[PDB]
Amino acid sequence: KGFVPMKAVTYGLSPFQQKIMPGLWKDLPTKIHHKVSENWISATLLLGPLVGVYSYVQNYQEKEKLSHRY
Amino acid sequence: IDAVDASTIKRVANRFIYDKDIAIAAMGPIQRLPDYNWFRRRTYWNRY
Repeated sequence: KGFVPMKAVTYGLSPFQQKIMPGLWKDLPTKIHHKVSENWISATLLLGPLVGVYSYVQNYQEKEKLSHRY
Repeated sequence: IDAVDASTIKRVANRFIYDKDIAIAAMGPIQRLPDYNWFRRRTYWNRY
């Protein structure tokens, strides 16, 4: 647990000299599109098996119930 | 000059020092120098 010699240069500005809130809602649709396009595969892989198993169980149960009738 | 007593010192200090912005510049091995917010908060006291 130690540190390293670095050699960098940085500039900063005071907190009380810059607008804070307007950054949240600036350009939402492009951010939403980027997130969706990047994580569509993760969403698919998370939500696939649940839907498949649920549909299969529903179909099996209704078929069995309707086949037990008179 | 001799018309600047303790009360005037406190008045001018509370006009210029207390709770105002600062400017810093450092050079060298300054990796262990406190960040901006440390200095900025230390310009007033919560004890008083």
